[PDB]
Amino acid sequence: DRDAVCTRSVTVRLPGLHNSLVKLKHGAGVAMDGQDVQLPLLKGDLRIQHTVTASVRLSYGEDLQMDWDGRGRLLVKLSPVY
Amino acid sequence: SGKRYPPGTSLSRDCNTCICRNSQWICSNEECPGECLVTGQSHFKSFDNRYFTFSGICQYLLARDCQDHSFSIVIETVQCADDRDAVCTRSVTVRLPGLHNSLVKLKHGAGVAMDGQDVQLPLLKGDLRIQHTVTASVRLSYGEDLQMDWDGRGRLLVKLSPVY
Amino acid sequence: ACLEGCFCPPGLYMDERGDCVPKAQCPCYYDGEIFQPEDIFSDHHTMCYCEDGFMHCTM
Amino acid sequence: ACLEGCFCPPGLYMDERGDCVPKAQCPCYYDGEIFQPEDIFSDHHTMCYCEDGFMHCTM
Repeated sequence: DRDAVCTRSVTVRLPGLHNSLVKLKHGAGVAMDGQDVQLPLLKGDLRIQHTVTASVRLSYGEDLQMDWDGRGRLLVKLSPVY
Repeated sequence: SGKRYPPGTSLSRDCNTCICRNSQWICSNEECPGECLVTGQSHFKSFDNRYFTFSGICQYLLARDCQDHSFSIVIETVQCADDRDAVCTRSVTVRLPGLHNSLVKLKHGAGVAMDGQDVQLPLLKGDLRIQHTVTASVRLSYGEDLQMDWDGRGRLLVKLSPVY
Repeated sequence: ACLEGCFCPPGLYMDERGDCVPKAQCPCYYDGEIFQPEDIFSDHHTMCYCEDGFMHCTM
Repeated sequence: ACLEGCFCPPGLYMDERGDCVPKAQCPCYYDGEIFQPEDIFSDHHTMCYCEDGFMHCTM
């Protein structure tokens, strides 16, 4: 159908660290700067680990969350600082 | 090896071939890749097919490209039992000046860590490929002239092509 | 080479979760992305799906 | 929170291979390194082992 448009992937961009580029992949996969990456991913600020082992969760600092963009159920958590 | 072969036959070593002619095997002398092996507690093998043991506990230099600096490998060794004569490998560090001057670390699991970051397998970067082999053992592959083997419980191997 | 280890019979292919499975539900890894075995999937301009482990894209 | 999903009973803890296991053979992840459940392990100066999922280091 033409009236069926779902999400494939989402790209996140952190100018605060390297001006890197994170990509959330239609699996539970993530790719930083083209590189596929194991979970957990403790870098300084952002933590990327599974939740139920079927869903990814980014956590940049304390003022940001994400949710699995595998089959396209993206969520966010923006604290009131924004 | 105590068994006969008719003339004209061409038995082959892993390195090259040899052919029976007038009771005399003719052979090439063309080079073939060498292997430095670590295993057991502290049992080493050289490229030149030497064996020995050195139960030292420090960050020793296993291997290195020494006329240029394409790479460098660094074992890290640890005592590995109650006995003092039990020194096994924990981890090995690899360093590629050719890409970012990065720093790869092979971890006592099947884990790898690039520059402090844990990483999923496969790891296709431009040159180096790091993927499991049996899903219980890691294999690095820098270009075509280099391999590695799992340093989980400490059975490190290498493959250096004759360019080195 | 002809290596030594834990395989499972040729009808079964290895899944990520330690089981190995027939190729029916064997997902696709297009762009790396782990597509479920039935995933219809397309921009305006491309047209792509995961059949059996292979990802059939078109334009 | 009190989340919803696939767990296994409290005697069993989750292993990497999709099974969950009691804590006896539950490996250690010291420095990330996946130590088998019985791994005696030490420099000259430190002294470390994996007991049950925890890595007991000393000096």
